[PDB]
Amino acid sequence: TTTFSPEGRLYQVEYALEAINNASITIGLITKDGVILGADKYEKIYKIDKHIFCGVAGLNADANILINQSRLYAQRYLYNYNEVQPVSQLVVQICDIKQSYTQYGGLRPYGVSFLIGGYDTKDGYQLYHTDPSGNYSGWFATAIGTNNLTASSVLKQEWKNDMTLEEGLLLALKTLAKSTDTEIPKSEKIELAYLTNKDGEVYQKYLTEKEIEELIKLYT
Amino acid sequence: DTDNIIYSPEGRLYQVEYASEAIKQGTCAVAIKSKDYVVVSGLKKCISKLSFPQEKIFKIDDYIGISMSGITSDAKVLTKFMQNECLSHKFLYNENINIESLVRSVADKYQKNTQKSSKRAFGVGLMIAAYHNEPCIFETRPNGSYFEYDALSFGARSHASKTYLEKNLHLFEECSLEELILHCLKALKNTALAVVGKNHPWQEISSLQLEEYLSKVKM
Amino acid sequence: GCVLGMSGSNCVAIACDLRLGANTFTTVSTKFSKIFKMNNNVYVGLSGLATDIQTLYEILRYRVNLYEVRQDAEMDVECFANMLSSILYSNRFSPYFVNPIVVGFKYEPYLTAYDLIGAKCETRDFVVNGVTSEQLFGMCESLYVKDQDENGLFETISQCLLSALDRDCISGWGAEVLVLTPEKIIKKKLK
Amino acid sequence: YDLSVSTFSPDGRLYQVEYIYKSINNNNTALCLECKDGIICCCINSNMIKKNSYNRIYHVNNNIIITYSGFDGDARNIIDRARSEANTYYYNFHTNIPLHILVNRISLYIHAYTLYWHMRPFAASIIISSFNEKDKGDIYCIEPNGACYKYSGIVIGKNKEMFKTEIEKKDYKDINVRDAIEDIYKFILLVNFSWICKESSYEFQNIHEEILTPALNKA
Amino acid sequence: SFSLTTFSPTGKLVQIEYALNRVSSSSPALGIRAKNGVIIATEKELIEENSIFKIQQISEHIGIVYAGMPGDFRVLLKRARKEAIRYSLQYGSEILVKELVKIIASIVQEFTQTGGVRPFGLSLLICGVDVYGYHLYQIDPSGCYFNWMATCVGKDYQNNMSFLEKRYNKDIEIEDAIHTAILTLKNIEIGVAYDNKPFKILTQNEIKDYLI
Amino acid sequence: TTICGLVCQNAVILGADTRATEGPIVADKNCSKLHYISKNIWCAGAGVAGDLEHTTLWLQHNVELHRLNTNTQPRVSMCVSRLTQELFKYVCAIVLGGVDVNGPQLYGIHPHGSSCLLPFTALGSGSLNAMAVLEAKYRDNMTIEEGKNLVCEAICAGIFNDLGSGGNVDICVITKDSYQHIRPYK
Amino acid sequence: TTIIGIIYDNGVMLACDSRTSSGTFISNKCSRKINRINENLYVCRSGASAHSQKIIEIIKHYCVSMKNENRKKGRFHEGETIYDETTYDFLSCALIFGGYDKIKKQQLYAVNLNGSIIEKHDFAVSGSGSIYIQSYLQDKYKKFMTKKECFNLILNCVKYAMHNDNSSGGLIRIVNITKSFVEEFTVVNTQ
Amino acid sequence: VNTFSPEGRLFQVEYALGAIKLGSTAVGICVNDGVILASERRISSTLIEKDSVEKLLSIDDHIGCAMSGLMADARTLIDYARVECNHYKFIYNENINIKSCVELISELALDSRPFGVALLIGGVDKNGPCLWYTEPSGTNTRFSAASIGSAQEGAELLLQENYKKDMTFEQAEILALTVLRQVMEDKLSTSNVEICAIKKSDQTFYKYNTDDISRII
Amino acid sequence: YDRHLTIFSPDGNLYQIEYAIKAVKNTNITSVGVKGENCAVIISQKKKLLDYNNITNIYNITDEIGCSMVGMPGDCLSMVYKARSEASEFLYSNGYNVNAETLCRNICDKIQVYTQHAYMRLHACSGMIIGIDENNKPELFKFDPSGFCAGYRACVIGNKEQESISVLERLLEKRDIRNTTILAIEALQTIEIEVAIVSTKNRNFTQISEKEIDNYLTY
Ligand SMILES: */C(=C\S(C)(=O)=O)[C@H](Cc1c[nH]c2ccccc12)NC(=O)[C@H](CC(C)C)NC(=O)[C@H](Cc1c[nH]c2ccccc12)NC(=O)CN1CCOCC1
Repeated sequence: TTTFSPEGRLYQVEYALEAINNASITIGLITKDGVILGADKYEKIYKIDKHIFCGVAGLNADANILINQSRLYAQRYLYNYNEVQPVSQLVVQICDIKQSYTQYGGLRPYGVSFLIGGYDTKDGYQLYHTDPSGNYSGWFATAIGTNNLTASSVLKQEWKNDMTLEEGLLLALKTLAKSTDTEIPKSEKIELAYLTNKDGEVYQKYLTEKEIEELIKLYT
Repeated sequence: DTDNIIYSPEGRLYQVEYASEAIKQGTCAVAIKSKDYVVVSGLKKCISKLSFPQEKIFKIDDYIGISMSGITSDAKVLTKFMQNECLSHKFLYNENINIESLVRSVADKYQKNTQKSSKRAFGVGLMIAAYHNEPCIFETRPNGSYFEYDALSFGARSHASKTYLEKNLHLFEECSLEELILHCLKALKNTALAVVGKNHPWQEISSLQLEEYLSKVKM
Repeated sequence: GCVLGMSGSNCVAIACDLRLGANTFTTVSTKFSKIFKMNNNVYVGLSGLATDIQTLYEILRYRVNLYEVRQDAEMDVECFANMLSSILYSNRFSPYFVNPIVVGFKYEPYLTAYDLIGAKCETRDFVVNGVTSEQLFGMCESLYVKDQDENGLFETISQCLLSALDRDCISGWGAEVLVLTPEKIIKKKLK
Repeated sequence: YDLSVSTFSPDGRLYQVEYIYKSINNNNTALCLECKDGIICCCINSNMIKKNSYNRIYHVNNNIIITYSGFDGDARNIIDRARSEANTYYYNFHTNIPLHILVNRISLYIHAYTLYWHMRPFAASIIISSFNEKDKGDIYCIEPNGACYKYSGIVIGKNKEMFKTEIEKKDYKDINVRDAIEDIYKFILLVNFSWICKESSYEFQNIHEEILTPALNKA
Repeated sequence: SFSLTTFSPTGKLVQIEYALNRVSSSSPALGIRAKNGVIIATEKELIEENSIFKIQQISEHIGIVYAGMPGDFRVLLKRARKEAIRYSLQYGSEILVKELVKIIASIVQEFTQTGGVRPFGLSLLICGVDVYGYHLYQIDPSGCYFNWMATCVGKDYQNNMSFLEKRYNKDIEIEDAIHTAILTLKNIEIGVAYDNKPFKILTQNEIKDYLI
Repeated sequence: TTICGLVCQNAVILGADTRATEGPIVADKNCSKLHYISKNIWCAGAGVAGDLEHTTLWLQHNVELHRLNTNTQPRVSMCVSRLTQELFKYVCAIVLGGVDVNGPQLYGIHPHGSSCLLPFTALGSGSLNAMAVLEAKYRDNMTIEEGKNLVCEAICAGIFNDLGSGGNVDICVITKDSYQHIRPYK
Repeated sequence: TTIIGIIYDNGVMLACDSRTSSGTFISNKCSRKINRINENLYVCRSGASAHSQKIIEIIKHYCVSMKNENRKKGRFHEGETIYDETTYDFLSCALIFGGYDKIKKQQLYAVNLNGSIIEKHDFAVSGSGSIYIQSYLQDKYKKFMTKKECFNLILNCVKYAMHNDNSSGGLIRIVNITKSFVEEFTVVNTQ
Repeated sequence: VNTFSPEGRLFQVEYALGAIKLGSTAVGICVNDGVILASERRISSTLIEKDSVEKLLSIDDHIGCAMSGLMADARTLIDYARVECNHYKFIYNENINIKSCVELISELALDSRPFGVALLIGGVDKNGPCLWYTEPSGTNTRFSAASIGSAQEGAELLLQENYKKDMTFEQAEILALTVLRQVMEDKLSTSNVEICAIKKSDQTFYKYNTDDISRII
Repeated sequence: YDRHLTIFSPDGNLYQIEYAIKAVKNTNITSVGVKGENCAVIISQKKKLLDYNNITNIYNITDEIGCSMVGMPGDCLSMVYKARSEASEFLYSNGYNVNAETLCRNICDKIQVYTQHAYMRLHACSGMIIGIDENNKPELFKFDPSGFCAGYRACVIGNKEQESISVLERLLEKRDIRNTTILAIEALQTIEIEVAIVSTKNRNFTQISEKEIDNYLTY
């Protein structure tokens, strides 16, 4: 709502950003198979469609609205073109909303900063991130939430364009786990998931997750 | 404080009171009521050597004409409204508008502006001068109040005209229009003057014949 | 418009004509396919005017996907069907005609047939909306046996089609028969 | 706190409502008396400019009467509200409005504006009354922010409390048939006396000026 | 209009935090989720209290308790019920408890964001039944609905939040869970969705049935 | 569509036909013209099926929801006001039988929305054929068993006698304490 | 069908027969064409049953709103005029206003299809069966009659109207709106 | 916004005065044979396309209106004025009398934020050229000769120094070129001015070709 | 600031609600409404030229229902008119007269919406509500400017409240019209007046007769 800063900045959006950096960390990775997205959490990862899923940070209670809106947009686009929505357009939709709120309104801006990733065929597997500001950028890897730079810069210092899902997910977990603790995330709350083509098949109680819990046998 | 949507602990509204602190900057205009005639003079302030001074007088209908003295924009809006309303009147009823119905209507508009918070009070006060049968002079304070008058003067140094009004009965010499107009030009003292009553409706003798009439105060 | 829905012991079968002819029944198209899959256990077979068919199946595509994503459970047929009845009823004019057929496990088989206003019949057995429906109820009322293997039920529903199509001018070429079991789906073309 | 028509004070008083009582406390008196043979509302407006006319009293029907005190504009507008109300009721119910229901209607009207944060409450208390042989005289006074109350005669305006010593002789005030006026003219030590009595034919009427003479010439 | 709540320099919404403080300052209720049922209870002289229970029937299945402002509970309960009905008209079946919890969460969301309104003053418990299983969701004033095997909402529940676990030890049967609820809660109200879908409040006589 | 219902010595007893029809060919072997608006009040509509499923849905939920919103059992006449007001806004007759603080009330509701309380009622094609046998044998305060056999008799007559009516019957005894439905009276 | 009303020595005496013939076949015989808009005033009605009943409920709640908004019972003339202005706004019914008022102890308004006239020193008759009785009753008329005497005129005029008008009903209901308090009357039948 | 000052002047609109002082100057002179209309063209940056930006415009075919203050608010008022003063002629040929076009623009200018601009509308409609300055305040006034921009602060006197009604529009052109060349830093050229004219006969609005102004100087 | 508007405290507790309750609690018009065995009494003190004959707090909103009201008077006449509107809409929609609590859903919710919505001020009025229920048990409810359908076998409102709860308890140990009404009129004496029972006609709600005021007061 609030006007520009005398230096040239926005108070409100800086505040909501301050809010989303305090959220528990979410992360993202791209490989050949499909995007895999981590979590510090209760699902804290939701599907937009089959081909698209988003992994959120921020005041998630207000994110609930952008998940609902998101789904309305994707289904509306399918409604209008008989084609499931390309990820990039969906991100354009949500960021069109967010910019609708930061500018005119008198309503406070959304407190949510969330990832979104998915496979439009036209452009291969996609990954994106959003801000209350309404700025979105594509990515190969991300680590939004607390220790954004601290968890990013490990991958940034240790990452490559292609990996197996089976090897890549662990490399999500090196950041994701060593940051909190070496074992804690798979000792405690956690939620990695991916799109092979559709759903996030890995489950924290799933035996596949034992490999995550087994990263340490590899790690030490 | 600082909005007309609330009263002062005194019990006064300030915003509407500020409207007179607007009107005092405006140039004086004066009016006289002969038993069958009304004469209304203005004073056209000249912003430059090359400006032609604005006309305070207007002409809302056949026998109705007005002389707003406040901020010009509100004044023109009241004129466009009063004219559109008289024409709506005739267009409905094949009949001339009642003068007092009009005054009551425009005054309703003032109050509608001075009550609502979002709309500012007018910075102008009309001095209507007309008749549907017998001559009249109404004044509208920048609020819902309006008063009928025998003689009225208002704006800048109207104070001279006000104190002077006591020196003559409004109709101490009503019977002749020239007596009337000479009372008008005395009471007020290019500059404007206008006449309305009986046979001739509203009229603005701003002709050079008026220029001739000017010397008559000193003739 | 010609659609069928036989039921079976451990199966349901649905079928149709594949012609979408125009005025004076000239066959403008022979590959038109009214049957659709709203879900692995849920199908709809539309009939009547084809415009209203694509618009209707389109809106279902919308609202069902929307509900399945909004609520994790794959939608139960009673929900899709009662909601369907709710959908048509909002306006008669929207479909100048349409005669939906809803079919699928729920693993008790569920076969229901709406009217175009949304009048609905939740049948325990076969139901047959379509321009050739009288021939359909006619053959299938007597040909039907309570429970059969998917192939005998297949030849059965196929005999109702093979019978009806040869009595109606508007009946199509082919047959998008679609026997199914909870774990499997078997579509076929019959001539 | 005092800055809102709506926000309550820490002690639950509404200062912004409370100021309207000041407005009305300073503004011109407008006694309405009741005889045991009628009702006589009156006004003493205290506003050469015309002196001949400035009536405060006005009716909603030829029988019901209104009088006020406070800002002229707001009250004139409420009089418009009452005219439209009496006439609405006459369009629906083919009869003249009982005074009671009209009084409650204006209670709601005046009450509404208090609740709105932008909206400014009216600044004018309103007497409304009627008298018939069967419809016995009653004088409802409406203080702004609701609570209209029936009365045997209430003085309102600037000096009302010092007149209440006179109105409190309401035994003597009820004693009168048509001479309560003559009592009032000394009692008070522009003006608008009126009529709703049997001689009035119960229809409202400005008191006749040659009937006004006996009062003024009485002392 | 104007969202009366706005962000802190510190990033928090202070207002909703206030409402959180009011709920914390307001009256207790329990929820416990038996393997084969769910029980919700609360600590509830002229006043005929029999008309007044924090417990409320949203459907034959779903029942709820708020902690905060009772009129706020009234309006939320009203919109909620009207949603269970709006759904049961939109489709042929009873609402899933998770879906109703989501719609209540959105309704709570809007006022927390939408202009001119004070945010809701109360928490919610929502025991229920569905084809999935016997459910219990607490709804936060923020819009943060959350699953619980058990929960607490009202005053002095910091110490009291940690008595509820013991029923899951070996008391998953309803009749034994009852003690977990009342003894943890140690007037009163209890609504229980049992092995049957319909739920019903236990009378004070049946409250004495477990008082022995 | 016959639909016949009749008051007994303490409970309304409704009974109705079970066979939908498209006009020429039958389009159903069975249908539900005995919808359950509440435990001690039901409706038995006759007319277009579509409009019937509609207004009975909207009615059932207006009544169940309103019952949740207030203490009182949704006494029978409120359903009649809601329904008749809905039809008045604008094609489906109804016959509703419920039991309450008053008597076992029964109402009949015309397509234009007109309402009437009735001792016994029928609607549809079979109505005539049901008014014939129903009226002849009726007596106020019958033993409910007399309702049990009679209403089935008048229904069977209003079945056999119309081309537009046929199939199996179902009947229910709406006691105030409880409905007592049976799916096939036949 | 028939609705009638004659004022006795003091109060009104309204009457009607119930039949509610439906499509030239009797449907809801022994209904109640006469109404309690209030105890002070009763309102006979005839025309379409649906439009009448809805209008009846509507004027009812206006009558009660007026009833409590001013604690005096609403004058029946106002009930008449509100029904006037209401039915003016297509809707269709004809009807009869009788009742007691302290303002005017006994009157009898009569609303046409749209606009309403009175008959203070007369009688009001309407419906298909009216036309038989307009002439018969307007002969037997005299203003002096007490209820014991005018009860006969009402009763008989109903009987003749019912004799030779097919729509006209069987059982008939009458109300003796006494000038004083309660005015009740019980259903009765002859032929 | 419209919170009246205790002094009695409207606050807002009186704050909005200064916006015209930001204006680069222009001098409109009604004359017996037309309306001359000069303005600074030296406003230009070196690299903006040369002389590709006009202060002076054309509301209608026979109206030309130099603008003060913010370029944007002026572009808007000219937009709506073009629309309206065209819409006036919707079937009947006569274009709006200048006084009433300007009366429109002002009567709108009265009532967001008050406009930061002042206009100097001119044209021939009645037998005689018109020259109407519109103050941001909505006050509307017909000068015989007048100037706008902050340079009009002292340059106005120069008009008083020379303005006789009796001039060939060419004489008037010399005059306005005098007064406006005086306030410029650059020696005047066609890049320093964007002069326009409406003749008493031709009545047509016409920006001068640069060759012309280069010729007179 | 939080106090100037209907918003939460830093402590999490609403302000302006407490202030509206101070409006009621400093209104100083105490009123005792006690249920009677198969009946129910509602009494209030009826508190110049003013008419006691006019004054009352008790008011019926249908035949079966009557609600004493206390607080800001304009809000009271408004909440009563709202109440009557409410019963008329329920009757019109459903054909049943509202049970007293059913009228309290409307009273309490309409009174509530003010609380969230910051603009329109919180309700300044409160009072009992009495009526025979569909259940033959008489029903006595209450409401607060903060939403509350309440519920009582006995209640008090105004300047006195829980001060007289313990006082009421003494009648509660002794709690027919004789037996119950004396409890009420005494409860005014315990801590003219106007008494109102639903049990005159057992379903119809009417204020008890003026002639029969004294006999209980003198017994
Ligand atoms: C009574 C017949 S009658 C002549 O006595 O009034 C039945 C009442 C009925 C039938 N089914 C139910 C279910 C619940 C309650 C009541 C019920 N109604 C009819 O027989 C309708 C005849 C109308 C013209 C009076 N029949 C129908 O409306 C058709 C029903 C239908 C068509 N296809 C189906 C498949 C499965 C189940 C049912 C059906 N449908 C139509 O008439 C089509 N209309 C066209 C215009 O209105 C909306 C749709």
